Amino acid sequence: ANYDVLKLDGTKSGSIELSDAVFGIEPNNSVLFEAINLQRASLRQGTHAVKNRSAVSGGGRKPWKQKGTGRARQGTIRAPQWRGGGIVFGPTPRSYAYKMPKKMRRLALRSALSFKAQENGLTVVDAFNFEAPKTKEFKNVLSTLEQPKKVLVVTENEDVNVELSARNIPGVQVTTAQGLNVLDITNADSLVITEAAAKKVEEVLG
Amino acid sequence: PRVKGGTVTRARRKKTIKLAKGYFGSKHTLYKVAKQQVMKSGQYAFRDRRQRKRDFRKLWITRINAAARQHEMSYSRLMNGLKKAGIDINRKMLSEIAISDEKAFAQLVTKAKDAL
Amino acid sequence: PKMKTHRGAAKRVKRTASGQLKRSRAFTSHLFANKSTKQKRQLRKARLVSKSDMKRVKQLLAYK
Amino acid sequence: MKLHELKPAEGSRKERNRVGRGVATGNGKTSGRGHKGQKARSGGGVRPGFEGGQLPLFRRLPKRGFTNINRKEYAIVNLDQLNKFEDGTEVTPALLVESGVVKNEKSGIKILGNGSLDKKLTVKAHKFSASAAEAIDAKGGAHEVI
RNA sequence: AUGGUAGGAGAGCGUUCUAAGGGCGUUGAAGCAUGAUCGUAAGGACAUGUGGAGCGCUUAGAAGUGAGAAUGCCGGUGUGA
RNA sequence: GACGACAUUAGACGAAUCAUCUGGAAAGAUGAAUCAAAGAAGGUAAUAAUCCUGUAGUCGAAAAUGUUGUCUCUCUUGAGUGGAUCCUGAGUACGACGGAGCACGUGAAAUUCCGUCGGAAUCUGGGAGGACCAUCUCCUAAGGCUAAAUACUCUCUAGUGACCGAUAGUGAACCAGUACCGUGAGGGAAAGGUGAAAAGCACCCCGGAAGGGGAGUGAAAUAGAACCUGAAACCGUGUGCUUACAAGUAGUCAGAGCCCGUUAAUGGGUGAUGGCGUGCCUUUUGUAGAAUGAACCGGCGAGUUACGAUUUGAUGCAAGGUUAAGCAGUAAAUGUGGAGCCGUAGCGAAAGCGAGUCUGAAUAGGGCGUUUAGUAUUUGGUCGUAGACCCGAAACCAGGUGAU
Repeated sequence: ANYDVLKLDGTKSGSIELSDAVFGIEPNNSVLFEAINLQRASLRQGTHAVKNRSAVSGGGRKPWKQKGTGRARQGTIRAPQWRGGGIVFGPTPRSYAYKMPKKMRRLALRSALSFKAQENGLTVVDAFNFEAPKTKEFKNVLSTLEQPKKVLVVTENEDVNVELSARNIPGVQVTTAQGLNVLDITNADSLVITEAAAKKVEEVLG
Repeated sequence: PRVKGGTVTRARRKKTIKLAKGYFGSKHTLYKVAKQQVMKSGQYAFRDRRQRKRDFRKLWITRINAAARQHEMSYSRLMNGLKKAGIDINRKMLSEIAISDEKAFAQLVTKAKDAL
Repeated sequence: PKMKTHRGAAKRVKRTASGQLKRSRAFTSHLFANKSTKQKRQLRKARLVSKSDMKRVKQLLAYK
Repeated sequence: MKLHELKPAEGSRKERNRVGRGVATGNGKTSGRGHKGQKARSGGGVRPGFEGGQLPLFRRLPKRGFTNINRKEYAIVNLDQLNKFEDGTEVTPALLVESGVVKNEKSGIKILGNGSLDKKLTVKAHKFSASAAEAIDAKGGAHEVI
């Protein structure tokens, strides 16, 4: 429940105490799957439609008479077995989102965090000091802390300079303590947090 | 996402066509008539795996009858006396002994005779 | 849409505690002079909807 | 977890039955419907409760009653629900709501006598049953009809 | 000890994407169409052609998902002198 | 009004990288790099977050002026008591008779129409409010009016996305409401697809078409106008290996001649003989037709939700239930959200009573209950409403076109 706060040169600046109610639970794989599935379905727009037999152009009249003379009996040239169309049960524009109870959602966020802290995937630094955006600077920082390819960095509220700095190293994503979702915590290979951020997420999840 | 039916229909039909090879006329070319024939030929072969055992037993018994009648015996008295003697060898084996080794067949014809 | 309650059945039936439907008795309400007095008072006790009928009429009173 | 090793809980998902896709599914040609008649047809079948012309069950039974449009219903609290309080505490309707024993005080609060009280307190509500007031005053304590 | 057009709870595949991971690929990589493998499957990893720049595998989710007939419709083709 | 920013809108300029080796080239393997508000995607004989470009920055012009904090004129500091007398709205409130709209089937009717009636009141005012008189709210109805926030998008316009990916959002991303059909209203197709570069066979040789040669920009013309390539099947057609006394659901189970082996090991076969022999199919007590319907390929051809109900995983999480809308957020997650919405108690037609209650004038029996488990729940088979598995009537109605 103690974690080393490093400096940006990566040496050491102290230790810190983080709750086991947040960062140290046994992670719940069912709630985690359920929340990942939920977020993936809230992202899709269901913007797909086809034309059914009453909305295909034309085709009002019966094409030959009912007792024909040697032909199958047909009713319009836009019936589904005709090549002009009329689709039977196609896609309809709809929404795919759904909800799930509030503190199942907090249980998922805890399982994601406590899985990060159990694979030694959690790095807490003290503050980022970026006074102008430089990706090259941030790249050297992520090299001094031995970070993998995919990394989520969590500030406290809004550093526009570390946002603009880290913004297109591929594999790096930058979030606020309030903007933590299960999908990018699970997607990252390691988590870097500032000092002020980890107290905030310990105080809204505990 | 539309899925269009591509390539899977043709694989499934083409292997039935390849099963029908050597068949007369439009049974080796056209899917529906070749399919009905391949169904029927699976059914036939299922039946004939069982009829084959009856056919070969029948042929062995006919050969044994011919072999036994050259020693003035029926098949039926021979098989009875062979049973009473205790001899337990097949009809496949008995028919092959009568073809190959005539002397040995005469030998066990004598054991079938005096056990009666 | 919400499914609609069959309003004619909801005037005639009442839901018990477990799940049943207590019901009113037919053959009441008219000519009793052809009846004995025993059958007059034994048509007064209420009864339940039978289970073969519940199979058929379950969805009609779902909101009751 | 990892996003490449996702796994649902066991027994929590199932594939749906797809009808009319060939013979070996067991739901192949007639698709579960049987052969002819009204229930084989599309959009077919008879509306619920209909029995073919024999008089339906909800026409052969009489209508009884009326519904009183302004009837009173009270939030019920029983005696074994009052033992979460401390002795001498004076329970009131707003305290019963705030403590979460009563969610929704409908037309008032009636105290009923089901459990055993086993405390001593003073209560204030709209209605009491007979047994409730007996068990409240019997332990020491007072009831007051707000 | 272990059949059922109607029955329940089953393990799976073609299209798509996430949501990923990991690959085959402009000394070539396809896919697709001709090849000995896998097979009850549905469905994929090494000789001709193709080109000549596009696909697989794994796990999970979503279905314009889901291909012998309907005197079916036709881009349609072609037969039967 | 100088009214103090329309947008700072036309817009346009305006990042920063890269070279080497093996097939045309690298954008495969080596070695490097990018400068801050861009560093973000995406289109170019080879896949440049650093060629076209945006994104960031720049200045920004017509009708523009955010449109304001003095904004000329100019405001309206309200002069408090009573209601005592006057005014407070006319064929009218006001109702009968036929009808309509109100959830409500016209009625016992609180709003509208036709026809007829008529006919009030004033400070002791009168008058009005889902049958009448006293209390409550209203008006000073009919006499009258007029506000914004409040609806909605052909395609307008520009800018964007598990989407249409072209039997397609479209009938039509090609010559499309065109060929064509019909007197007319009207009906209504097929056909889409270099570029590596026409470099499109100069040149040259035998018959008009078409060939055979060379030739070529040809990294490759069986890549020749069918450069979207380009496949299959039906059908072909010319070669061949084996195969010719008969009665046929054409196969299957029992074997002389000829072969020879991949993505490799009773491999791979090929083609001759005696026995035995009835469909996707459908519909049937029963069919294989003398019952139905049928060559090959395919768009390409038969299970959503508004949204409910009920029965079969995980939990806030179990004395327990919040969120629906809304708001803030990237069309997400999420956060917040009590003017707000199931269970913990049942019984009675109901008043009501309550671990009981109804019945009974009984507190009696007997019915229905009690003697713990649910949902903020959310999410995997069957029903309901939709028009609901698909295709198919004869016909009804409405609006039109037709006496060539």
